[PDB]
Amino acid sequence: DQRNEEKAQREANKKIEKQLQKDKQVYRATHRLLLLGAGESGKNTIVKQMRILHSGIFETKFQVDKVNFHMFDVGAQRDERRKWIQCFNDVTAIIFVVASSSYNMVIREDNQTNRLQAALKLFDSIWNNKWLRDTSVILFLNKQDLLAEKVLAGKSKIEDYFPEFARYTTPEDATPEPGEDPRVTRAKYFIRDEFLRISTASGDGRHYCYPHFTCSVDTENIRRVFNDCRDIIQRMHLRQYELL
Amino acid sequence: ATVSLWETVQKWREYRRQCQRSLTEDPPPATDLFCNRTFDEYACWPDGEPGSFVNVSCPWYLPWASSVPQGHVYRFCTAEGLWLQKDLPWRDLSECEESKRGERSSPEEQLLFLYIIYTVGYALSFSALVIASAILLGFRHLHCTRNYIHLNLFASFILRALSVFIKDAALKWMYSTAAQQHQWDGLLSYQDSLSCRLVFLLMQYCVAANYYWLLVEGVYLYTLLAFSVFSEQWIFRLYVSIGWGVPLLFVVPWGIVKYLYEDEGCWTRNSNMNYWLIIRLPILFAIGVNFLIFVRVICIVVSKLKANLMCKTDIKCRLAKSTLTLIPLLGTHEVIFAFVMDEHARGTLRFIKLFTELSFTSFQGLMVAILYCFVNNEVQLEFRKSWERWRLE
Amino acid sequence: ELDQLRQEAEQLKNQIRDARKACADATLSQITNNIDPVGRIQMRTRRTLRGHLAKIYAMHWGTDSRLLVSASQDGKLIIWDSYTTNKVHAIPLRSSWVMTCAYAPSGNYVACGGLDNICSIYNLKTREGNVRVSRELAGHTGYLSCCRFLDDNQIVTSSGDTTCALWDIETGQQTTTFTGHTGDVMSLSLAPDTRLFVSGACDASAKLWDVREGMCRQTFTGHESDINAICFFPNGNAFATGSDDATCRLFDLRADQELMTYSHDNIICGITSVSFSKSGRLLLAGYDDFNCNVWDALKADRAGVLAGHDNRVSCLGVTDDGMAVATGSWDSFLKIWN
Amino acid sequence: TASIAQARKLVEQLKMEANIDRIKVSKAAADLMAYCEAHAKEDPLLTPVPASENPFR
Ligand SMILES: N#Cc1ccc(COc2cccc(C3CCN(Cc4nc5ccc(C(=O)O)cc5n4C[C@@H]4CCO4)CC3)n2)c(F)c1
Repeated sequence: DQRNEEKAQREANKKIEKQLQKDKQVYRATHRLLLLGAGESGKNTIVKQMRILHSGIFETKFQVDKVNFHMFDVGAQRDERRKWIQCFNDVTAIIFVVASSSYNMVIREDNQTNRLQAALKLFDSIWNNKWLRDTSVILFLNKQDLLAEKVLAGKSKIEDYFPEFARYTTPEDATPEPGEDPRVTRAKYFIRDEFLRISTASGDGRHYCYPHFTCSVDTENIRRVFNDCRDIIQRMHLRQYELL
Repeated sequence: ATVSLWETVQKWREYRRQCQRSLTEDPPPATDLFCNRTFDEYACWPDGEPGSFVNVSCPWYLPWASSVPQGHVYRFCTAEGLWLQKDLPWRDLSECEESKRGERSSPEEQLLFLYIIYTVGYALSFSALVIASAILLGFRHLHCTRNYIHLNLFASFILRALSVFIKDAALKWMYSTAAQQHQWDGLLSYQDSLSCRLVFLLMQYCVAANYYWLLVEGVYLYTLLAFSVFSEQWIFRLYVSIGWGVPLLFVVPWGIVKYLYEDEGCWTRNSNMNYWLIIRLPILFAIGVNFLIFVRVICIVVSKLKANLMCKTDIKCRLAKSTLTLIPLLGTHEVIFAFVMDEHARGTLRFIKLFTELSFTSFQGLMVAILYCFVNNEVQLEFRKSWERWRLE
Repeated sequence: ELDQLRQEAEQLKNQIRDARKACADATLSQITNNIDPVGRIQMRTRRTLRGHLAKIYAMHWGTDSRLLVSASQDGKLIIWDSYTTNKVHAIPLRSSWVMTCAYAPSGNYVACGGLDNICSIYNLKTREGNVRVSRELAGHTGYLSCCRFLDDNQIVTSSGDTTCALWDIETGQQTTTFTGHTGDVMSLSLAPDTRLFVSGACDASAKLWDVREGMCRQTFTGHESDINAICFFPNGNAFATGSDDATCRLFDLRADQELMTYSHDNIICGITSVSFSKSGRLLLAGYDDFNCNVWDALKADRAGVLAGHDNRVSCLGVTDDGMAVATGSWDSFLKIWN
Repeated sequence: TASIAQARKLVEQLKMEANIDRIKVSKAAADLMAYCEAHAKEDPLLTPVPASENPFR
């Protein structure tokens, strides 16, 4: 009886601890990703492509070359992302989506707030958060094809919404894709460098930023996430051996 | 430089063999009242006439036999049928002496200095590595798969140093570098004894295990940086097997082929056949694979460094530091030492060539312990953590 | 007119301010100057309960004071036997973002909750006694932060929608909703008589709620940031808070004002969980610096530190009989102190 | 508009907070200690319980 009790518990225990081992061979081989972006940023369109190819919380699961990915989207009404952003200190990367064409547009007339400046304000708070000082951010400048339409003299929006743009010249290391006008390149790399200014100053060797000129319809967005997650893990191991 | 007391003793061995055969099968002299022939550890005196000098050619095992091919050594047997007792009977060996050593430090006085240096190096490596193993096993937070591999590498280094200690202490050659004729019989009966062979075999195995654990370090780091996912238990056991029991696949066959076709000696490279291949080939294979892994890892590091926006010369300051601290973990000096080694040398030359590389590679355990435990910023912060808990009290 | 009603509320705040100030004659510290100090208390980690993969936020001692439940970010519930250290049940969860757990006072039920906004009611004593969920309470529209059973059929849940609630589990629909908080509610504590309960929210204020009436009976302020934890004194006439400003404060229901302050200059991290002792002499608080401090409730002194955790301490509980104290942390280990 | 009702409910809630029975803080402190002295002996963690009684030894 009481002898059998410990024999009942240790057998009950041995069932508990074996299964916890099998669940430890899945949590370690899984890369968890958090999506932080505005509602009108194409983030939902990006989620749709990543899921079909393979109410406070939303999940999805896609495998890229036998590598497990688990992506979480958090629809939040409160301006304070805090008190639920702490739960993502152990994610492998944060995929930050920004609508690049959304310059000169305001957020439902709410404070006539520019949607691009709102994205920069959101990015700065997440990039300078104490709980996410080791998590890297995969930045997606999404609405590129819509950005090209306005830049080529649409309504003469010369980005005069962003004044320093008149003092901008495209850097020589910028890689222009064929079929792209030189005026588009002046706009794209201005918007990207607006974000890279935030990431460069705050933290080094703890967490990086990987900008991309994606599009909502692009199928390479899955591949950009995979390549960036590979580089994030590699940079972590090289730091473990103090090789970086 | 090419010959020392080693080959003098090995020549005296075969000389003793020839004279033992001669004594056993030389025909007895027809005349009686002879003078018994004998071998007195120095010369090989045949049966001689009574009251007459005995003319014996100077033996051919002495290193200085080149200068005296006409020399002889003398014993006078008496008319009563016995040699001339001085007070070994009277022998005048002045005609075959050795010339003066003109301020030359022979290979023995150099091998002694090399022995001192690499014994000191293994002592420091042993001490630093036992301390580092104590540190890595004490703090429970420092328990990773990479730290288990580091512990196994530390154990391989410690075992190699201990095996070298046991080898050197078992045959106290540190003092016998000036051994006279009467000491060469023990020096030769120890060499062909089983204890010497087993000690040498154990040292060989520890050497191979250390090389294969450096290889396992390289392979594990490569699998991490190759973004490869495998069942870690089923891979940690595989790496343990590769590091410890794969040298058994080419050390016990070498031992068997050196036990079945070797009559004399402490299992040094053979005179005619090529049996050292069973040992040296897989060592070279491991060193080559690990050098390829080193190349791949430094390529990954340079790709990462070039990815960042990094200054021209800060890049090299960090590139040099990453490479320098990566040499002890993989052992990439053992491609230079493997190229500057003569694989066909024997005897004193081979001993000197091994001892210089030992003199330099002794401190590798110390460097590994310092770099991957003592200056490890994780270990330092664990020290700070455990010494702030007494500041609570 | 908003200007008229806001000006009335501004004046009506002043009257309540003077109302509390009127009752203040002698500070708790001045009266507790004569009582004997507790002295240095040393506790040791007797048992250490391992098995969780990811970090832990919650734990709740049983009524028998021997069992307990642990919720972790790896999507697992795990029940413990703090005496023999053996596990009992390992219940996988649906959402892998769980922020709270609870244990029924009868010992029959455990409940979790988190970013899924759903309160899950698990029956322990069943034919299988397993993943079969008894009730999935939904309707909060915000991350649920804390749940504590009034009974086998009533459970109070606090969510990030700035509103607490009382849930009739059989019906499954919230019988009473407690509104008035402007920020996310983080923790709640049941009174011993279970007729009242208190909640601290992100608006740096605590509120006393009548479970039957449904009105905010009292409202306590004073903390300079979010209140992360809250618990009642054993008598039911007081309660203590834990905030992000690295301060713990003791309030009084009957006096309607703050009584004691539990702060130290060398503390900079915010409190994550608090609890009281059997006699209420000891107030234990779990901080972010990986160490749970022990406070003398009457004298505000610090008499002990439970410094044994590798990562952030997230949860904290003292047994009903007062025998043991459990601590959970982000290192995924539970440590029983005594 | 509609914020009149919200500000109205704030005033009502604030009024019930003003009119309640509030005792002196002195009696509040005095009757808080009395609970501790009454249960000081029963407290297991306050007074070190003998190892013979501990179930966690
Ligand atoms: N007969 C005899 C004899 C003759 C002279 C003396 C004393 O004077 C001299 C002179 C020169 C060198 C030496 C020492 C130098 C070396 N050690 C021992 C020793 N370490 C070895 C490590 C690797 C290998 C290898 O091939 O990989 C092989 C190794 N060996 C030689 C054999 C193998 C086991 O021992 C033996 C002696 N000592 C005497 F002690 C014995």
